[PDB]
Parts: sequence; C-alpha cells; structure tokens
Amino acid sequence: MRECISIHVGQAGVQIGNACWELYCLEHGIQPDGQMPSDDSFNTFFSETGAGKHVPRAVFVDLEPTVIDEVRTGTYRQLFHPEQLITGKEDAANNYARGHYTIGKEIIDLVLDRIRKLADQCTGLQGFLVFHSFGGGTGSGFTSLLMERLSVDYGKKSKLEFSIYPAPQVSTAVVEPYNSILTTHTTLEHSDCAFMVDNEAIYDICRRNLDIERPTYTNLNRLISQIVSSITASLRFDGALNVDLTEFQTNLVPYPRIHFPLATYAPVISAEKAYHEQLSVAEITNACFEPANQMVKCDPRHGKYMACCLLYRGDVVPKDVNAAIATIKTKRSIQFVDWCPTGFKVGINYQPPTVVPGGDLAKVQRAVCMLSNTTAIAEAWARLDHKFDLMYAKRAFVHWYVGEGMEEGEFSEAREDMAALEKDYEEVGV
Amino acid sequence: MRECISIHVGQAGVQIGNACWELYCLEHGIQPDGQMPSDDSFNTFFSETGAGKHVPRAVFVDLEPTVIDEVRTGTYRQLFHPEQLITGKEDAANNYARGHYTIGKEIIDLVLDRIRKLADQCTGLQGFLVFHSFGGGTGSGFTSLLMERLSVDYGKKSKLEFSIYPAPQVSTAVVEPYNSILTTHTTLEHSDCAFMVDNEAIYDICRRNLDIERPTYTNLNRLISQIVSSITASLRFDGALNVDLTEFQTNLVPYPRIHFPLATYAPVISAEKAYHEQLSVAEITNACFEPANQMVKCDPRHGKYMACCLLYRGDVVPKDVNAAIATIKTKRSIQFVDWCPTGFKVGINYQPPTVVPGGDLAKVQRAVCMLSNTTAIAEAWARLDHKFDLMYAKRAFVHWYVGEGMEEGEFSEAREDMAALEKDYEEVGV
Amino acid sequence: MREIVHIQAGQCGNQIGAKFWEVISDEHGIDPTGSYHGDSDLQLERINVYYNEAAGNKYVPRAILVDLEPGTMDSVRSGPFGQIFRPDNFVFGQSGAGNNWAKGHYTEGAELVDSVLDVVRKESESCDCLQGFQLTHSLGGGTGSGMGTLLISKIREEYPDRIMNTFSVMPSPKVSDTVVEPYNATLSVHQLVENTDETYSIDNEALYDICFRTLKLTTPTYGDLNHLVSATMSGVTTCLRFPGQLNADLRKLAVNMVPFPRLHFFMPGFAPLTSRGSQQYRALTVPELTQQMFDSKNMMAACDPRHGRYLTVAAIFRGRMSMKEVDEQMLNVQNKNSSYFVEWIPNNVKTAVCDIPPRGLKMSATFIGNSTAIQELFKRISEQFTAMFRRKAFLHWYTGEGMDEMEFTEAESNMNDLVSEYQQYQ
Amino acid sequence: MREIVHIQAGQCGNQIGAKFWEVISDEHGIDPTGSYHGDSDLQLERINVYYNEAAGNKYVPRAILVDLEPGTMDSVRSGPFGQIFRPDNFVFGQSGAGNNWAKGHYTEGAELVDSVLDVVRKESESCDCLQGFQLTHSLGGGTGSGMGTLLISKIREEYPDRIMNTFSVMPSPKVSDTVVEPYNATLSVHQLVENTDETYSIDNEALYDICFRTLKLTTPTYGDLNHLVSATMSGVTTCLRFPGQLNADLRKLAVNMVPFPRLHFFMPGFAPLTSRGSQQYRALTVPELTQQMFDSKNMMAACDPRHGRYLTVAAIFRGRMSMKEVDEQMLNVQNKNSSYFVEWIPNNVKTAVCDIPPRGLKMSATFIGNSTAIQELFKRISEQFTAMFRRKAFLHWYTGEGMDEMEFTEAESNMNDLVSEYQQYQ
Ligand SMILES: CC(=O)O[C@H]1C(=O)[C@@]2(C)[C@H]([C@H](OC(=O)c3ccccc3)[C@]3(O)C[C@H](OC(=O)[C@H](O)[C@@H](NC(=O)c4ccccc4)c4ccccc4)C(C)=C1C3(C)C)[C@]1(OC(C)=O)CO[C@@H]1C[C@@H]2O
Ligand SMILES: CC(=O)O[C@H]1C(=O)[C@@]2(C)[C@H]([C@H](OC(=O)c3ccccc3)[C@]3(O)C[C@H](OC(=O)[C@H](O)[C@@H](NC(=O)c4ccccc4)c4ccccc4)C(C)=C1C3(C)C)[C@]1(OC(C)=O)CO[C@@H]1C[C@@H]2O
Ligand SMILES: Nc1nc2c(ncn2[C@@H]2O[C@H](COP(=O)(O)OP(=O)(O)OP(=O)(O)O)[C@@H](O)[C@H]2O)c(=O)[nH]1
Ligand SMILES: Nc1nc2c(ncn2[C@@H]2O[C@H](COP(=O)(O)OP(=O)(O)OP(=O)(O)O)[C@@H](O)[C@H]2O)c(=O)[nH]1
Ligand SMILES: Nc1nc2c(ncn2[C@@H]2O[C@H](COP(=O)(O)OP(=O)(O)O)[C@@H](O)[C@H]2O)c(=O)[nH]1
Ligand SMILES: Nc1nc2c(ncn2[C@@H]2O[C@H](COP(=O)(O)OP(=O)(O)O)[C@@H](O)[C@H]2O)c(=O)[nH]1
Ligand SMILES: [Mg+2]
Ligand SMILES: [Mg+2]
Repeated sequence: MRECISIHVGQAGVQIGNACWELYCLEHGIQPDGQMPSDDSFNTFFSETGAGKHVPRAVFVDLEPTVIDEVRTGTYRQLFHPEQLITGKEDAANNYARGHYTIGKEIIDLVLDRIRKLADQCTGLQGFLVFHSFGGGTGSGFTSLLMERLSVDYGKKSKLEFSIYPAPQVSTAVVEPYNSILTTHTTLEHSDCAFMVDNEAIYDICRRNLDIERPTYTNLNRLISQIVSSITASLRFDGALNVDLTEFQTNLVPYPRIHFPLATYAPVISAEKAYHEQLSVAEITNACFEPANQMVKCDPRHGKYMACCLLYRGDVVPKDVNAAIATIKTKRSIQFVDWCPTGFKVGINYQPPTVVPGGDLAKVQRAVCMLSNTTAIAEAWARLDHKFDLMYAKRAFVHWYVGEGMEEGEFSEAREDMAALEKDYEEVGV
Repeated sequence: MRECISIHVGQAGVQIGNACWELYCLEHGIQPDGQMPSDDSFNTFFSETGAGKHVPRAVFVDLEPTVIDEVRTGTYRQLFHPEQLITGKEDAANNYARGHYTIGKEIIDLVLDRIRKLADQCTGLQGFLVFHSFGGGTGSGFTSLLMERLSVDYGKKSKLEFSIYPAPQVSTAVVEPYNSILTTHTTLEHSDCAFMVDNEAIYDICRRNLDIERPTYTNLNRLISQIVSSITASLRFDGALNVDLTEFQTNLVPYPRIHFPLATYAPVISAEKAYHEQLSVAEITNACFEPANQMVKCDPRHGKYMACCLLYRGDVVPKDVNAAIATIKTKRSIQFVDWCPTGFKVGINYQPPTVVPGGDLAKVQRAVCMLSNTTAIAEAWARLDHKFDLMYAKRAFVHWYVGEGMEEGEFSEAREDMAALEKDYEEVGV
Repeated sequence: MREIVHIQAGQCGNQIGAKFWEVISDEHGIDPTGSYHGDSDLQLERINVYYNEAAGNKYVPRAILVDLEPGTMDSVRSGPFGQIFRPDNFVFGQSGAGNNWAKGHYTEGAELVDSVLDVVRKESESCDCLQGFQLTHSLGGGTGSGMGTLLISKIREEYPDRIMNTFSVMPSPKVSDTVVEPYNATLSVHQLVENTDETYSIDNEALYDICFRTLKLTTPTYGDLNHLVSATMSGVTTCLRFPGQLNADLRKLAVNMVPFPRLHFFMPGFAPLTSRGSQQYRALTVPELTQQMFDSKNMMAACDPRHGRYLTVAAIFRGRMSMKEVDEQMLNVQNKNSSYFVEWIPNNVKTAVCDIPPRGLKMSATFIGNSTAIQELFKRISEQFTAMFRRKAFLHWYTGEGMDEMEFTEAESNMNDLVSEYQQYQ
Repeated sequence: MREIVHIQAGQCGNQIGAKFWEVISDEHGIDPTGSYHGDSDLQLERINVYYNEAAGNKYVPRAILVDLEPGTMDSVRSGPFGQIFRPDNFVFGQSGAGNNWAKGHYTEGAELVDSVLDVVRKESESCDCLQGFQLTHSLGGGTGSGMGTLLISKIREEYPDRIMNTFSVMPSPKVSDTVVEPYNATLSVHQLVENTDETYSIDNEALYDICFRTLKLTTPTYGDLNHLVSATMSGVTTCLRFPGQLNADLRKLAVNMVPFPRLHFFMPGFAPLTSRGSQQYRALTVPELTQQMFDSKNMMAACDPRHGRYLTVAAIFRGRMSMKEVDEQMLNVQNKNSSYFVEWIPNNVKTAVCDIPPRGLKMSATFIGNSTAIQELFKRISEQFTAMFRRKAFLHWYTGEGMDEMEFTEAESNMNDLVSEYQQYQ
C-alpha cells in the first residue's frame, strides 16, 4: 500500500539519494544499520523483513564503481540490500550515447530486473521517484534507456522525475548542452511530472538565506531531499488535507505535455536568523513567490502561473492558508493565466520538517513546499538551446556520439522536439 | 518402520555421502562418534545399539581404497560400522567394463552381504537411496552390477537414485559419454526414480545465489545432500501434509519409464542477502520455476511439465502454498501437459532446513525442494548422445572396454536404448 | 576496475616514468620493497589501477620498460624504487638507437617490439577491465620517438577502443642536446596525430622556466624536471584512484577536451608551485590556486597561451573545497579572459574535484589546456626541420636504415596539416 | 595397495632415477638413511607404493638398478641417497654396452637379464597388489635402449595385465653426444610401440630450452635436467600416493589418454616453473599454472604442439584449489585453442586434483600431452637413420653381435608405421 520505488542514476542522482535516504531514515526513526527502536508510516519507502530490519525501496545505478562503492563502504553499507546497489565496469564519459546505446546495454537488463524484484513486494505501487543529472552521460543516457523500458513495463504508474539541470553560467562540462537536449524526449514522452532544479539557483539561495558563503554539494542535496520528503509527506503521515501522488498531478498539469513545474521550499533559513523573525504561514507563503527562492534561474514575473500546489507541513491551519493565498491573489505582480480562476491546490500535513543534525537549515514549526506550473520556465530552455546551437553549428563534439552508435540526425530531432516544447509553454500563456 | 538403506558408490557417491551423513548427524543431533546427548525420528537413517550409539543405515563402496580410507580416518571414523565401508585393491579406471565385468565382479557378493545385514535390521524398509557418478567406472559399472542384483533380491522395494550426470561443457574425463550411455539400461530397467544432477548447473547456482566465485566439490555436495534431507524429511518428521516415499512416486511418475524428474531447492542464499530478501512462501515457490535454479543445464521452457512435487519444510501454511501455486498456474511461460490438469503434489513438513555450521548456505525459516517431471530433460540426453556419436563413429576408446570383457555390440545396444528413452519423453509432451 | 597499462621508452621516458612510480607509490602508501605501509583504506581500495597483487601482499607495478641499451635499465633497477618492478618486464636491446628515429622504428626496435608486445599482452589480459595505455617518452632522440611510436601503432591496432594517453617530452630551440632532434620529432608527431586519444606536450624549456621563475631553484636537475612532469601524470588519473564530488575518467576528459578528432595535443600544468622559502606566506585557497593555474608561467610547454585561444581547459582539483567556489572561479576566469577562449564553445572549462589532496598538500589542481597556441611548438620544429631537410643534411643515417626521403616530405606535410587545423580555429 | 616396481637402465636411466628417489623421499619424508622423519600421516599412509617396510621402521625403495658397467652403480651407491637402495637390487655386468643396441639386447645384457628378472620377481612377489612397472632409460646409447627394451619384453611376457609405464630420454639433432644415436633409438622404438602401455618421450634439447628460456640458469648441468624429469615422474603417480578431489590411477590416465592402442607416446610438462630471481612477483594460481602448462616452451620434447593437434591432454593438479576454476580453465584452453585439439573427441582434457602440493609450493600441475606433433620426433630420428643406413655405415658393430641387416630394415619400417598413425589423425 502506498509504495514508491526510488531510482538514483549516475553521480548526482546517487548523491541526492545519499541525502534523501539520510533524511528518510531520521524522519521515520530508522537507524543507519536498518533497525528501528521503540505503525505503517515508513512503508512508502521501507520494506520490513521478518527479522525486524527495514530495507529501502530503492535502486542505485552507476556505470562506474566509485560513488556506489562509497555507499557500500560508508555508514549506510548495512542499510541497503547489496544487490540493489548496481555498478557497471566503465564510465559513461559525459557522453549520452555511452549511457544509452553502448555501456547501458551491459547493465540495463539487471537494473530493470532488480526494479521488478522490488515491485513484486509492493501492494499498490503508487509511482516512481527518478533522480538524475541532465548533464551527465549516465544521468541523460541511462535514465532515458531505463524510462523507455519502465514506460512499457509499468505504463499506468506515475513516474515523477527530479533533474539537476544546466545553469545560465555555472557548468562542469563542455558537452552539458548536448546531453540535456538529447534528454528532452525522455521527459516529454516517458515522464509524468518533471522537477527541474539548478545548481546556480541553490548556490544563491544558500548565500542569501543560509548565510553559508561557499557551499559544497552536500548542502544542495539537503535542500533537494527536503522537497521530496515534503512531496511524499501526505503519502507517509496524517494531515488536514492530504494530497495523493495522482491528485497532485490533476492540479499541477493542465495539458498532457505541460508537466514541468518549478519547485521551491520555505523557510530556507539559518538557525541564527530564525530567532529574529516569526515565520508565520503568511510569511512563508509570500516567500514562495520571490524570484530569490526559485530553484531554477528564471524570473516568474516574466511568465504567468498556470497552477500552484502549496504543500504545507507542520503547525499550519486552513484559516491561515486561505488568508495567505488571498493576499497572493491581491498582488498584481503574481499573474495567473485567464483560464485558471482557482489557481491554487492546497495540501496540509501535521508532520514538521525533520532536521538533519549535521545540516545548515533551522528547526522550524512549519514549512511549505510550493510546486508551481508557470510559463517562465521556458527561459531556462531558451538559455540551453542557445548553448546547443553554437556547438551544433560547428558539429563541435559530435564524433564522440556518432562514434558510440548514435545517429547524427538525433541531434536535429532533439533540438526540434525541444523547440516544440518551448512553443507549447509560450502558446498556453495567452 | 520407515527405514532407508543409503548406498554410496565410487568417489562422487562417497563424497556426497560424506556430506549427507554430515547433515543427518546435525539434523538428528548425533555426535560424529555416533552418540546422542539430551522420539525415533533418527530411525529412518540410524540403527540404535544398546550402548546408546546410533549407527548409520549406509553402505560405502569404492573399487579403490583412497576415498574410503579417508572416511576411515577423518571425523566420521567412529560413526560407521567398519565392515560397511567396503574397498577393493584396484581402481576401475573410468572404464565401465572394469566396474561391471572384471573388478567389481569380486567385491559384489560382499556388498550384498552388508545390504542383507542392514535390511534384516529394518521392519518395513521404505526403499534404497543410491548415490553415484554417471561418468565414473565404479559409478556406472559397479552401480549397474549392484542394481541388477538388488532388483532380483528386493524386487518390490523402491530404488531412488541420485546421479551426478555429464554437463554441456564441464567434463573431467574423455570417456564420460561412454560410461553414461552404458548406464542408461540401469536407470531404465532397475531404478524407480532417478534424480539427475549436473556439476555445471550447481557451479552457476553457487556463483549467482551464494556469491562464492570459485567453489570446490564440498560446496556442491552440501547442496546435493540438502535435497535428499528434504525428500526424506516426511519420513523423519511431523508435518501438515507428510509424503510417503511411494506417495511421492505415484504423483511424480505418469508412465513406467518416465521417472527422470529434475530437482531444485529454494532459497539457495548467503548470509549477505538472507537478511534483506523477504523469503516469503510466494518467492521461494517462484524461484523453483526459474531456469537459473535448475540443477541440470536444460531450460524448462523448452519442455512441458508433467508433474511437480513441491516439498516444503519449516514455517509454512497450506493457505500460502495454494495461493502460491495459483500464481504458477496463471503464468503462461510455465506450461503443463494437457493430460495433467491437477499438476501439483504438495508436501508440508514442520522441520526447518538444518545448516551445516561450516557452510555457505544461510539459516532461513523456510525451504522448498521442488522435484519435477518435465519433457525438457531430454535435451540433457540429446547433448550427451551427440558426444557419444562422435567417438563411437571412430571406435575412439573402445579397445579398453572390449579388452576387459565387454561385448562391442553393447555400445550400439546402449545408444539404441537411450534413443528409445529420448523418444518416450518427446512422445508424451503432445 | 579501470586498469591502466603503463609503458616507458628511451632514457627520458624511463626517467619521467621511474620518478612517477616514486610519486604514485607515496600516494598509495607502498614501500620500495612492494609492501603496503600506508595510512588509509582509500589508498588501497584502488591500488589495482596501477598495480597487481602478488603473494605475501607485495604490490607489483603494471609497468613495462623498453630501451635499446641496457644502461637505463641498470639506472632504473639500481635506483631508489628500482626493486619494485617485475624483473621479467625489463625488455631491452644491446645496441643503442644512435639518436636515429629509423633505428627505433625499422631496425633495432622492429626486432625488439615483438618481445615488448607479448609482455604488454600478458599484463593487459591479466587485467579485469583495462581502460587504457599510459606511455612516457621523448620526441627528440631515437628510442622514445621511433620505437615508442612503433609501439603506439602496434598497441592501437590490437586495442582500438581503449584510451591511448601519451606524455611526450619534445624539442625546443633554446634547450637542446641533439643535432637531429627536428627530424626525429617531425617523423614522430606524424604517428601521434593519427593514433593517440590524448598527447600531453611537455618541454624542457618550460620545465626550466618553472624551476627558475616559480620554484627559484638555483641548480635544477633532470630529477627536478621529472618531478614536475610526474605530478601532472599523478593528477589526470586521480579521479579513477580516489573518491570525489565530481569524478572524471581519462575518457570523460577526452569527450570534453577534444572537439575535433586530431586536436588532442594538450599542455599540462600544476598548482600550487612555490619556493620552499615562500610557502609560509601564501594561501593555497581555490582563487590563488586558480590565478597560478591559468598563468602563462605555470604551463609545461613554452607556448604562451596569450598567443592563441583555449578550445577546452580541464581543471582537476584535489582536496576539501566548495563546488560554488570552484564553479565561481572557473566562470570568472573565462569571462574576465574571454579574448583567450574560443567563442563558438559556450563554456570552455571542464571541472573535476577529488576528495583526497596529494600527501603534504591541503589542495592541488592539475591543469590541462587545449590551446591553439600549441601551433607554435609544431611550427618551430617544422622550421628547424625545413632548414636541415632543404639541403638533405644527416639523411644518410636515416636512408641507411632503408627509410625514404619521401617519408620526410610526408611527415612534414602532415606536421603543417596539424599546424593548419589549430590555426583554423584561431 | 597399488605398489609400483621401478627399474633404472644405463647411465641416463640410473641418473634420472637416482634423482627421482631423492624427490619422492623428500615428499614421503624419508631420510638418506632410509628412516622416516616426515611431518604428516599422509606421507606414511602410501609409503608402500614405492618402498618396502624393513626392521626398525627403515624404508627400502623398490628400485631395481641395471647397468652393464660398475661405474654408474659406484656413482649412485656413493651419491646423495645411494645408501637407501637394497645391495641385492644393484644388478650389473663388467664390460659395457659400447653404445651398441645389439650388445644390450643380444650379448652383454642377454647374459645379465636372467639375474635382473629374478630380482624383479622378488620385489613383485613382496607386493600386496602390484599396479605396474615404472622404467627409466634413454633411447640413445646401448644399455638403456637395448637392454631396457629386452627387459620390457621379458616383464611384459610375465606380467601382461599390469601397467608398463616408461620414461624415455631420446635423441634430437642439436643436442647429441653419439654418432650411432639414430640406429639405437630406431631399434628401441620398435619395442616400445608394441609392449609399453605409456611411454613419456623426453628430450635433452627441450630440457635445455626450459633451463635457458624459463628458469634463466646460466650453466644447466645434467643434474638440473634430471630434476625437471623427476618432477613429472613424481607428478603422474601422485593420485595413488595422496588423497584428492579427483583421483586418477596410472590406468585411469591410460583409458582416457590412449584412444587407439599404439598412440601412447606422451610428452610431459610441469608448472609452476619460474626464474629463480623472479618468484616474489608471480601470483601462483590456476590460470597462471594453465598459461604456463599449455605453452609450447614448457613441454619436455622438441615438438612444438602448434605443428599438430592433441588427442588427449591430462592435467594432474596438486594443491587446495576450486573444481569450478580447474574445470573453467581446462574448458577455456580447448575452446580458445580449438584448432590444436582433434574435433572427433568432444572433450580432449582429463583433469585430476590432489589435496597435497609438492613441498614448498602452494599448487603444482603435471602435464601429459598426447599429440600428433610427436610425429616430428620420430621423423627426424628416421631421416638421420636413413642417411647413414643407405651407405650401411657402422653396421659391422651390430652385425658383429649376430644382428641382421633385415632387423634395421624392419625397425625403420615399424618407425614409419608409427609416424603414419599419428599423421593419420592430423
Ligand atoms: C612543508 C611543505 O609545505 O612542504 C611542501 C613544499 O614546501 C612545496 C614547496 C612543494 C615541494 O616541492 C619541491 O621541492 C619540488 C622540487 C622540484 C620539482 C617539484 C617540486 C616538496 O618537496 C614536495 C611535497 O609534495 C609531496 O610530498 C606531494 O605528495 C607530491 N609528491 C612528492 O613530491 C614526492 C616526493 C618524494 C617521493 C614521493 C613523492 C605529489 C605531487 C603531485 C601528485 C602526487 C604527489 C610538499 C607538499 C612539500 C615539499 C616536501 C617541500 C611543491 O611541490 C608540491 C608538489 O607541492 C613545490 O611547490 C609546491 C608547494 C609546496 O609548498
Ligand atoms: C622460496 C621458493 O619459492 O622456493 C622455490 C623456488 O624459488 C622455485 C624457483 C623452484 C626451485 O627450483 C629450482 O631451483 C630448480 C632448478 C632446476 C630444475 C628444477 C628446479 C627450488 O630449488 C625447488 C623447490 O621445490 C621443491 O622443493 C619441490 O617440492 C620439488 N622438489 C625439489 O625440488 C627437491 C629438491 C631437493 C631435494 C629433493 C627435492 C618437487 C617437484 C615436483 C614433485 C615433487 C617435488 C622450491 C619450492 C623452491 C626452490 C627451493 C628455490 C622451482 O622448482 C619447483 C619444483 O618449484 C623452479 O621453478 C619453480 C618455482 C619456485 O618458486
Ligand atoms: N546538487 C548536486 N549537483 C551534482 C552533484 N553531483 C553532480 N552534480 C551535477 O551533475 C552535473 C553533471 O552530471 P554528472 O555528475 O557528470 O552526471 P553523471 O551521470 O555521473 O555523468 P557520467 O559520469 O557521464 O555518467 C553537474 O552539472 C553537477 O553540478 C551533487 O551531489 N549535488
Ligand atoms: N559434485 C561432485 N561431483 C564429483 C565429486 N567427485 C567426483 N565428481 C564427479 O565425478 C565425475 C566422474 O566420475 P568419477 O569421480 O571418476 O567416478 P568414480 O566412480 O570414482 O570413477 P572410477 O575412478 O573410475 O571408479 C566427474 O564428472 C566429477 O565432476 C564430488 O565430490 N562432488
Ligand atoms: N625531463 C627529462 N628530459 C630528459 C632526460 N634525459 C634526457 N632528456 C632530454 O630530452 C631528450 C631525450 O632524448 P633520449 O631520451 O635521450 O632519446 P632516446 O634515449 O633515444 O629515446 C634529451 O635530448 C634531453 O634533452 C630526463 O631524465 N628527464
Ligand atoms: N638427462 C640426462 N641425460 C643424460 C645423462 N647422462 C647421459 N645423458 C644423455 O643421454 C644419452 C644417454 O645415453 P647413455 O645413458 O650414456 O647410454 P647407456 O649408458 O648405454 O644406456 C647420452 O648421450 C647423453 O646425451 C644424465 O645424467 N641425464
Ligand atoms: Mg557519471
Ligand atoms: Mg572411482
């Protein structure tokens, strides 16, 4: 009942996983060895063996051994089933075609089988939670090989997808635009709700709200994990207005292809700041409509809102929430589309946000995660297809992709399909 | 009441015996000196003398001294009666005709005298358990000499036979195809249920399920003994649905010559994984229908099932078993014959599988041994009679067999009789 | 798990190699005896990248040593780490290359290469999963230039899909010890442009400039030059030997570094580099580590990158550091220096970050630049070559080995084709 | 319990024999005095296979020592282990064989064989169950070639069903010490093809090739050659002296190794063999033992197996090892080398595995090849014989012993019949 299989692909997905599973163990009170000292609240994420050991409903996949061998050696080595951690022989080299066509074939039929040996333990599997990098070779190419299989083997089941997406200026690779554009078929055809996130936006959120001058990835992953906990909290706990994983989508997604919401969390705040402000429902609701808190570097004021899911958790009351979203409807800078007169889906859940004890983020009685479908996100696509255009006009790295079994025409067919999505998000704003 | 005489022949049968008697001693709580510290559960396998010493109902036979002199010197030197460990001077040289006509001709009337002195201590002897190699000279030739005698001396009594059979690729001898084909008269005419087992299939089970990268024969024999403990468990213990040794045959054997079932065991599992798998009755039932767990390298999907005996042991309930076999009947890849609408014989026994303390195979609440009559096994015969045909077309080693008193025409008469068995298993699938 | 096979050719290749084996053995915590003596499980968890296990827990380097004289084998084997190598992996001739490429490629190394290749086969098939070949040599003289490129050709034909990664010390005008260096180098670069997946171009003039104007060494030896080379050799494989925030295999470098197939001639560098009398006064922090790393003085080929544009740079950082600070600095560099990067690539910098800095450093960066300025190294060699070849000088020593004058015309033709392809994007 | 009777003939047979008795006395832990001094019960359990028990728990080896000269008896009796043998079992003449087969077979040894054979009876009647005869000799010269094959004929007629198993050092052109070597061997091979159940063909050219190209010995003696032979003699009987996962008697070898009655001219080998200065760098394990064992440089006859196909190979392993790993490697060899095995046999490799490896190594493998490449050993002797015999050279030394010219014609006829039967299955 209410299970979610969680798939963590390549270094970014595995390292966000290593923060998600750090959080879910604390929030359910599971030890890092998988035991539980002293109710079904853990069941969405944890299978229970007869011995009294909890086991996570997850798969970690990397085509190179290094990051998953860290998990198999660090403090979580006792938690996972030693076959649900899957390592290939050779790296995908930031090349989509190694992930999808050449190295992915040597491990996909093992990955998909271990996913099936998790599904046979569920009773009403609610959906999939797929975590990856858009810029990676495994991140783009292996996720796109895996989603194509999952979308024929589990066609009804909703596939939610958490993507670290290329930034305006911050980048780690030269070929990040190629891998991202080649991924756009995956998200359009074989995904049901795709949460784009940006490293440069979280780096700025960390600088302004957390007072941390120079963050690592472990800081970012303790913000991305906090969103997925807050999405799943209605699946795991009691609330005044619990939201199902399918109910969420019926309010977020206005049209079949328009399933790329922004996400944001409030209050992101340092423990030193959190004493000197009161953090009421109205304050944390207004914080979600600041450009300063969006986790993709695009401005929501250059768009129109189609729908917002305000998923509150902790000590919040429907009085306060209605009184808050009445002020958001009053502000003329926050503009909805003419065809969504309701605008807001509200969720309210009684479980406060857990604090990771080694984290930068305050204890707070309340949080909200706002997940928001808006026309503005098309600018994050207009940035990256302008990076693609400069390189494909030269064929600047194309021999590495053609050399590993890809058709050269797939680059044109992917830039074409992205232009049809960037068209669709401009078309519905009117 | 409910005795079995276990006859262990050649090196393979004696070394499987040294694992069988290692297990039975642990399972009944008998010390390796035959004493029992502190119900008649042991009575099937052990005679009890007035000193409080339990002596096994076993005969060990080899035409050479080396392997039984090791049994006479190791930890079990005090278990066995010294004259039921039987040895000759001269090795059978992987030559059937030395085992049958020339060397075993001398030891046979001493082997029978021990079997007579064991049967005269039984009261309602249930049958014989005969352990051997198909590829050996003692394994093929001496077992076929002995069975011809036991089938006139004890004509009513059920003769169950456990055979290590030649593999698709793994082989230890050049003449393994000759000895195996010459044995096919023994199993057809002088046996009642013959369990073929393959070294290469267990080597692959060890690699995939125990995760031992490089196993010895001690690892194989500890799986082969575990199946016979599970066949005999209903003779030895209390259960919900105990199965008699002839009740077993009345459900396994559809036709007089169609008595070559496959065997498999589940869960084969290591201590690394047994604490993370559920090992529910549904999973360990389904594991028996995987090609991955069959102990002969043939694919059951290239056959049809005639009958299955699912012999469960440990903590199981008839609710769970009926609910499990209902899913097996639902799966279109597991195909029964049109003339067996019932298909399944179920046994359920309350005694869990005993761990050998030195072993790789983990402690578990449940096991099933599935013993299964299927048309697929004819491919393991089609492999080996194609090895025979290449050598007999040249008469490639025939002078060693003709030189030791065999008729040359017995090779044609054995390849002929094998083709009539391989015909019978193809004929009944329709 | 991503094994490497490492090969040393001639005096220079065996000297930069036998110094590298002292560096990566100090990283992995291996005694000169071959015994493990390190601190950390992270030192041992990837020792299979460069070593084989042997009985008694002795570790043997997966190195093959090649020469046409015994005297460099005697110099490596009698050296500080000389005991650590497998005695049966020393493969040698008994008369030198004479500083002649054609002796290396056609006569004295053509005899020997079959006894190299069967040792390379023994070590490569004994690997679990080979990633590539790491070959150290020089382009001057005859053993490294002519036998090493024969050996690249033979290994390339047998392992077509594995990374061929070469570290190539090569001629420059103001620091030279051979008359026939331009001939040997021109005949050798003709093999590297076709066969290698990466070649790291290294210069004794630039390695002396680091020693004089950065380290302030009064009398830098070849042992001090070999220490600068081997730091960048340890640097680029770090991400398959140790964990990190961003992992980059040698192939993950190649896909990002090499836009068009033949433009794989890189220029390495290292940070920090200080005098031992100024390490007390400097911060090793990522901004200071970056301002050094992009300095025209820090790079190990004499080509000033300000005489061209980078196609790609890779900065492989090591140590506990912020990804914001690393991503900030690799942005600030290519925006404030935008006239020195090609403007048809939207980001020219690859980054990688390992969690384990070199022993005795809190941070390190290894730099790889694919600058068009490297046209100057191939140009000046081609201009030295042209002057000797226009009058056929010294060619009886090469044509005596049965080489054609047509092969000199064709090698310098292919050299100018390499110069033209770098100049095209400038 | 499967006793063996061992017989030594001429200088070579007594020298490979007197070294063999030092090797198996080290295995069984027997002192040069004949007293037992070993570690283990397994050493004593089968000591009857090669020794007789005598008073005071002294062990006396079941050798018969045969020569036509006293000087090799004097050299054995005075040697490292000479005092071990029974004084009555030294059976000898005074005037030698003159390197003449016909002196061995018709004159000097025909006188002596009545005094040999009646000692072979005293040892065979002291046996509980004799399995066979293990005869060491050479096919060059006159004592081993001509008296040893007289003695094979006499023991074969008296014991027709016991294993006759011979270790036969035999001529080759590049390592030769006798003018009439081709004659003596051709007259002797004519007896071996009819009477023996197994003959292990050994060559001084191949035993010197192991000493130079594997062991790297600078000056290999006959004592070093005798050590390589006697390692494979200890090897093939191991499975009746020690326990194992797969036991193979000399008869269990013969049934698997000899497809057609006369094709029993085997070719032995041994592993691991390592250069003395290199052992610490080598991993002792089943796939390295395999890659040595199945390579053309390791076999103890001059025949390169790449000039034929194997009929059967037996690999008798010793040590604690996996049956999956043994069965995997003996599969991988004959599938990856399938052009070198006959394709009318569906598996060409016999395996055996003993639990007790030789003293001082963790594992070992004795290799026995049967291959159509053994045609080359019989061919080159037959063509050296032919080139002398067309001009009747040296025949007055043989016809002086009353031998016919017809016996030379009939021996070389039977030699070409043995060459033709191996070449038939090529
Ligand atoms: C107290 C202190 O700070 O000591 C430093 C030091 O003073 C300086 C000057 C060191 C020092 O470097 C040199 O003296 C040197 C001389 C000629 C050529 C190259 C280097 C040092 O010797 C070098 C040494 O580096 C290492 O030990 C690294 O692990 C290095 N390996 C070796 O140098 C090595 C030496 C002997 C045997 C085996 C290895 C390494 C480099 C890259 C990748 C892996 C390992 C270090 C930190 C120092 C001293 C000791 C003074 C410097 O080198 C490095 C690589 O850090 C030179 O400029 C840097 C900055 C350092 O501050
Ligand atoms: C520390 C160490 O590794 O010692 C080894 C050794 O260095 C090497 C080089 C040994 C050594 O072998 C030789 O030197 C040699 C020289 C000429 C001809 C044959 C051998 C060794 O002497 C030989 C000796 O082997 C034995 O003792 C065997 O049990 C052997 N018996 C004898 O050699 C022997 C010697 C004196 C008296 C009686 C017996 C044997 C072989 C087959 C069957 C039964 C017994 C061993 C392990 C070693 C040394 C001591 C260096 C090697 O031999 C063996 C049989 O292992 C040669 O290649 C192997 C690999 C070994 O590593
Ligand atoms: N927030 C965050 N971003 C990460 C993390 N790890 C990697 N990234 C991002 O991942 C993007 C590039 O993808 P890769 O890390 O190379 O993805 P990959 O699947 O491992 O790629 P391959 O090595 O080719 O298989 C970069 O833009 C990084 O900023 C992490 O732990 N947290
Ligand atoms: N699983 C297993 N297989 C064994 C064992 N011992 C031998 N075998 C198999 O036995 C088969 C060959 O038969 P032999 O071992 O030679 O049988 P044998 O009766 O002793 O033959 P003879 O020596 O001629 O008397 C091979 O295919 C081996 O894989 C053992 O302990 N376990
Ligand atoms: N860095 C470095 N350069 C060297 C070394 N030895 C020689 N060189 C230089 O680089 C060139 C190498 O050529 P060399 O290796 O002698 O030719 P080879 O032996 O025929 O391959 C020489 O002319 C020297 O200038 C050394 O130990 N280190
Ligand atoms: N391996 C080995 N070969 C020997 C030895 N002594 C001689 N040989 C060689 O093999 C041949 C043996 O012939 P030999 O035994 O002298 O003839 P015989 O005494 O008449 O039987 C000689 O020509 C030598 O080349 C020895 O100790 N060991
Ligand atoms: Mg990756
Ligand atoms: Mg046997």
